[PDB]
Amino acid sequence: RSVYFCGSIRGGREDQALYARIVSRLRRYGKVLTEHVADAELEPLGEEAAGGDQFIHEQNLNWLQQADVVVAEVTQPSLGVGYELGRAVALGKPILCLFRPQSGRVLSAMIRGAADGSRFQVWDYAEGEVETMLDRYFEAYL
Amino acid sequence: RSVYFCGSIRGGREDQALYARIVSRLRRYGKVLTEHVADAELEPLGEEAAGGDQFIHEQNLNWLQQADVVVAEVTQPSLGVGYELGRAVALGKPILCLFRPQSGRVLSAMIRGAADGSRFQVWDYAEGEVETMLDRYFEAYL
Ligand SMILES: O=P(O)(O)OC[C@H]1O[C@@H](n2cnc3c(-c4ccc5ccccc5c4)ncnc32)[C@H](O)[C@@H]1O
Ligand SMILES: O=P(O)(O)OC[C@H]1O[C@@H](n2cnc3c(-c4ccc5ccccc5c4)ncnc32)[C@H](O)[C@@H]1O
Repeated sequence: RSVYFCGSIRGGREDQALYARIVSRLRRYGKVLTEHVADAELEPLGEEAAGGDQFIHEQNLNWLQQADVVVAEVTQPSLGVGYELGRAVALGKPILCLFRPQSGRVLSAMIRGAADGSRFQVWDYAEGEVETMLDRYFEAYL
Repeated sequence: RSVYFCGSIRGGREDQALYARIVSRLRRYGKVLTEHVADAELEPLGEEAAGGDQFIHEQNLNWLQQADVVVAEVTQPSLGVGYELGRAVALGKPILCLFRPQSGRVLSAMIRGAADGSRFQVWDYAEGEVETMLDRYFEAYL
């Protein structure tokens, strides 16, 4: 029922439209707890949220614990995304990472190297394929 | 005795000289398990290590478990650094994050928000202060 979606925010918003596409597809497979990550309206570098980073942190950890599945778009380097994956691994959550090699980047060894091909999966994709990728995973997931 | 140092690699090498300064100072407080992170010679985007990301991942997790203290320079956004901090938090390691506001960046809410001011600390510093910062922490640490 519950999906935790991770994507870069203060690591930068370059991929925001992709996060929106990902979140949209995910809604047919479950409740997306993190949907705000995909919001085009959200741009930071303000410093707001009025509850502070502490509130953000605690609220997210609560959602991460509820999550049946964790999905991360790992193309844009982000401390927050890495942290969430680290916490998720320790919680024993099934995890799907999606990476775009077409970005010219090489994915982090700690992310790529964390993959077992089962409970932690990393999929390389081309931008137009992302729905199919999500479809494969979640159909298989049953 | 044992310090795990985290710094960006595939997130980018901009701060490499700082990592070297940090690692150098840390050696008087203990064995630095991760010292290679500070190496100027290390530049990636190759894709090497010949043992693969899996080997890198497992070797680092072994070191992280041995570590008495985790120190991270969090100024440059990195998935790997975030991941290491996430794993370290779950292992209950004391943690010191160092951040430079002079970089113009705003630090990740998940990192800043993870801080309790005791077992997880985040210190803002100016580049010339980093030795003093490390000194404060480790003297206090006894
Ligand atoms: O910011 P990053 O790139 O280090 O990490 C992004 C990841 O960490 C989580 N995260 C990071 N910043 C978040 C925020 C956030 C950040 C900055 C803000 C600034 C102004 C107003 C609201 C804000 C909310 N809200 C919710 N989750 C967040 C999030 O789930 C995402 O997956
Ligand atoms: O690469 P990032 O920025 O996502 O994460 C950097 C963090 O994650 C760890 N880490 C990341 N890449 C690492 C490597 C590594 C990466 C790429 C390489 C390429 C060619 C040859 C050797 C390599 C070694 N070795 C050891 N630790 C690494 C490291 O401890 C550091 O703190």
